[PDB]
Order: sequence, then C-alpha cells, then structure tokens
Amino acid sequence: SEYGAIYSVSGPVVIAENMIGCAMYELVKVGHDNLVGEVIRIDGDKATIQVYEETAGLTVGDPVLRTGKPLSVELGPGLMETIYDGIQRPLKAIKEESQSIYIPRGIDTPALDRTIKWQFTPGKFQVGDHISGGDIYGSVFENSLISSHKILLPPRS
Amino acid sequence: TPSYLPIEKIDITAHTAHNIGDSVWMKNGTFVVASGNQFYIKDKSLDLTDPFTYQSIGSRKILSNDILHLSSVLNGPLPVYHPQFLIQAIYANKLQLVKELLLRLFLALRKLDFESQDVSNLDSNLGMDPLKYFIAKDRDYPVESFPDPYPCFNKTVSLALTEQLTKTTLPYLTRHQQITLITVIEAVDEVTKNENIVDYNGVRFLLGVKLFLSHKNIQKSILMRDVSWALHSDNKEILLSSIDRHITSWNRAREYRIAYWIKEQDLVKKFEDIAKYEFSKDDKRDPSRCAIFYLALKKKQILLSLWKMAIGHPEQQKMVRFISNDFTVPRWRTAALKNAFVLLSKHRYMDAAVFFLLTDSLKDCVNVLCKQVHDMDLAIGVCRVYEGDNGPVLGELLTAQMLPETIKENDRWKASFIYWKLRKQEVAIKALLTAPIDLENNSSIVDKEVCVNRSFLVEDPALLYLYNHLRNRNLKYFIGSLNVEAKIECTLILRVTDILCRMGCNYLAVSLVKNWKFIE
Repeated sequence: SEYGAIYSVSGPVVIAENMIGCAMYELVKVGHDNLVGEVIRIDGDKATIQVYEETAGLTVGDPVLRTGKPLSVELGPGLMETIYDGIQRPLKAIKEESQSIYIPRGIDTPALDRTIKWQFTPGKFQVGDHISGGDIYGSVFENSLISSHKILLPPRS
Repeated sequence: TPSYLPIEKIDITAHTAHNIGDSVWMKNGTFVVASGNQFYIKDKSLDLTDPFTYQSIGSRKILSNDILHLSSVLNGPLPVYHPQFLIQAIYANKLQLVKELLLRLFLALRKLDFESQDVSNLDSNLGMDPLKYFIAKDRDYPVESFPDPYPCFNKTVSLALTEQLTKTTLPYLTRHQQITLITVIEAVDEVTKNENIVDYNGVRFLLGVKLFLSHKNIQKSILMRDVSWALHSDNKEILLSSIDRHITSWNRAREYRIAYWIKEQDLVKKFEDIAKYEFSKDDKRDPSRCAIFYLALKKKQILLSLWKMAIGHPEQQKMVRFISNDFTVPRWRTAALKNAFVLLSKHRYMDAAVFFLLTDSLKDCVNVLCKQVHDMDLAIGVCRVYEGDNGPVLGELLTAQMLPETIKENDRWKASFIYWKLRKQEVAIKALLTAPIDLENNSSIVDKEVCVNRSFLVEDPALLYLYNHLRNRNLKYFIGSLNVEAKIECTLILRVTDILCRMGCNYLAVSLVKNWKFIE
C-alpha cells in the first residue's frame, strides 16, 4: 500500500521502510499528525525523508503516506500581501484556524484563500483557439497596486 | 482621392478688412463678391501661383486656364486614350476596341508631328464613331483596317507609340497617368500574343498583373479582383506559366496569391520548387524554412534527409532524432502534438505549424498558419496541397477565419471566392451582387451595424462583368428564379453605371445598359 513505516528518526531525517515505489523529492505525510516531508534519497525499499515539521514524538513503525506529488507552490490571486510558512501554507489563516499563537504540527491550510471572490475578466482567447503554457487567458483585480493579476495557463498545459 | 478638390482661393481679404457681404456666381463662372458698396468680380480664369490651383492642376496640360475648363478636366468624360478608360474597356469585353484606339492614337500623333502641329490639338475621341463603344461582344466588333504603313495594331505600332509617348506629353494626363498608359500599351502587347490561347478572364488577369507590377510601391499583392479573374479562367496553366518567372521565393508566391487560384496539380509543383528555393536562401542551408512545404506534400522523408545533410545546424541533432519516428504510433502522435504546443509557447509559430502537420492534424497546422503566422495564403496552399482541392478543412478554415472579416469589410470578391471554395457555387455567384452580410444567414455572424457602410462602400464595375460571365455559364442555378434575380440585376446595373459615369467612362456605362442580357 501507500503506507510505509518509520524505520529511523534522527533530527529532521526520517528513514522509512516499505517505501518501494517511491519517487525522488515526492512529498510524504509522516506519522499520525501527517507531518509533511520530502523523500530526499531512495535505497531499495528504504526512503530517507526530510520532515518539514518537528519530529519529536515520532515512533518507529509510524505510517508514512505517499502523496504522489512534489513540494508544490500554489500560484494565483491572493498571493501578494500575504506571509507564508516556509512551505506554502499561510500564517494568518493558520492563526485564525488554530486560534493559538503557535503553528500546530501537521496543520493543513490552503495556501490561497478559497473564499475570496476575484473579479475575473477574460483575455484575448476564444473558444476553438489554441492555448499553450504561459498564455494569459484573463486577469483578475487583486489590489489597487496589482490591478491586473494575469491568469496564465500552467507551463505544461 | 477626395471626391472634391478645391481649385481657387478668391482672397478678397488681401485688399480690405471688411467681411464678404454677398457672393453670387453668374454667367460663365463669373463670381461676384460684394463688400460695402464695392464689388470684387473675379473672372473664370486661374492664377497658377495659388497653391490650390497649382496642386489641383498638378502636372496636367490644359487647353484653357479656366475654372470651368479645369472643372471639365478634373471631371467629365475621359479622353478615349486615358489609361483609366482603356483598362475599363479591357475589363469590359472590348479588347479589340482598345487596340483600335491605340492604333488611332498612334496615327493622330504621327499626323500632328508630320504637320508640326502642337499635340494639344489632339482629338479627345481620336475620331472614333461612338457606336463602336456599344458593340455587344468582342468577336462581333468590326475591326477595320487602315492604310498600308500601319494597317493594324501590332508590335511595330506598339514600339512607335512607346517612343512617341516619351517624346510628347499627352494633354489632360498627369505624367503618372501617362506612365500607366505606357504600361497599358505593354499589357495590350502581351495580350495580343496570348489573345489566341487564354479565354477573356485570362486577359483580364494578365492586365491585372501587368498593372500590379507598376504599383508594387503602394500595392503589396495582386488585388482579389485579379485572383477572382484567374480563379474562373479555363486556362490557369497559361496564366501561371506567364507569371512563373516572378515566382522565385515564397514572398513572391504570396504576392501573386498563387495558392488561391492555380490548379492543385500545379500547386504541388510550385510547393516543390518553392521548397527548393526557400531551403537554399541567400543566408545558408536551413531545413527549418522549407519544412512546411515538404510536410504539406507528405514528403517527410525528404525533410528528414534535409535535416541529416544539414550537419552544421544547432537543432540538427534533436530534429533528426525526433522526426525519424513513425507518427502513426499514438505515443509519437501525442509527443509531436506536445512539441507543437511547446513551440507555440516558445513563440516559434512556423515550427509549431510544421510539427502540427507531422501528425496529420491539418486543422491545427492551418489555424497556426492563418492566426499566429498571419499567412492565409500559406494556409490555403497547405490545405489545397495536403488534403485536396476543395474542403473539407479548407471550408471550415475559410468559414471561420476569412468569412467574418469579409462580412465586416463588406468585400464581395472574398465572399465569392469563399463560397466557391466551399463549392457553394449557386450562392457564390450571387455573392458578387448582394453584400455578404445578406447571404446565407450571415447576419448571425456580425450585427448589421458593425459592418462598413456610408461612402466607404464604393462599387466595382468589374464585379458585375464577372457575374454576367458566371451567370451565363451556370444558368442551371438561375432558371429557377428569374424575377427576384432581375430585381437586383436592374439595381446593380444602375449602381455600376453612375460610377462608370462618375469615373469618366460614360461610353462604357451606355454599353453596359444597352447590351445587358436579361435572362428571360
């Protein structure tokens, strides 16, 4: 299954077993708190993970869930005027959700606010037109300074 | 040109500061102006120092220096030797008449020189019997003969005329009009040679291109008028062989718009030759330029060899390793599509079209050629060489990319061409008369108020001459409805005259109305 097991823990480095079929730089959820980490090396069924949270309390045998994706950043409106936690999760939303002065271990918060309504306006492309990666197919008003946030097709689409 | 041109500035202010009291024309153009108790009657003569008179008269030569005579030179019936009259008498089926008028012009000029008379005495009608202009059909023209030294227009008369027209300045003609007259002499010389081979839509095309060559400064490609003259000719091979010497590069196969009209069986050969040339350009060998022509022909193997022998090119190693695959395989089809869409984002539009054609996705190669590369001329060529002469992808391309702009611009040459390539001949012939926005629910494409209108809608007499040709060959589509067709023929005949009359060719307007055959 997608569940490997923690074999060794030392500082930020967690070596997990039963991790055959794991890709390099793939994100993984380590432990029961689902700490985010990245597979840095693969050696047979043993995958070495750099955990991006505090590893204190991680037990040998704890589940390690493959995510199938690399460490990714969300790119779009709602990115200026914001502060982020090293990884792409937002600190203000974290404080508002946890209602505490700390950053909970393994908290999951969408990087970009998914409740803000953005005033999209389509660009120069129409139905039947060919679009490739980087093509600005619209723009949204983000703030008075960034008045037109270009909406680009993903680079590999 | 502007529809009106000033010819004088009667400046009474140069003598008194009082404003003009009253102004009144009178007998013979006498323009009486009053101020106080003191009149400023100006005769109908002209002062050549005025900028307006100097600019309006231009380079012309006029018998009298008058506002009345000047207004009868800038306007009114053309002298029968005016180039704008000869090309319009050639577009009308009156070539023999133009040859006779050129012969008479030569004879009159020789008469003037022999008697040492001034050229300004030259007769405007060259002593022509007006009934000659009214002859219904070219082969019914009574082509009389003249005395032995110059009995009929031919090469000798042509050279003599081209010498005389440089040794004399014809009256009423701006020097540029005289240059175009010389080019018309040359065009008639060419037509007389080809007159026994090409039908008369070949002669109109030949004169169109010969006039194009003299206007490459302001005209960047033969008008769609000439493309439509050639497209409906039965001798496209002769026209192509006549203009072949100029088609060396693609930029010159795009000036003559060969992709539109030349026969597919010649378009294949012309793509082969243009590929040869585009490869060995001035700069160096580069299979990037000639890729599209070799893929459109379905000659990927020749392109692969071309890449191989291009050892110096930086892209050579990637392209040889990529193109060699067999693109019927789904994986390689998708790989080629991916590469095509990557090249479209790296701003390499021509290469994107090439790759989109490797996989046989013509609908995407032609859309990258006509929308991002801006070559509808090359898109039509690729459509016609790759898939076939008429449709189906060509039909969709024309209906999507050209039909909207044609409707907005209210162009009927393009509309007829489009409905011909869609092999909708019955409405393609009608599109010449009625504006495109009124055809085949085209009002659904653009709101009628977005289209061009007002004075910008200047008619085109040739547009009718083509119809009367097609109408007579395609009678099968017109026997079913006669009254409705007549209701618009009788409108466009009266709107084609009244420009043949407004452009000085009155003699041709009377011929058009006199000879038009209503299909009873």
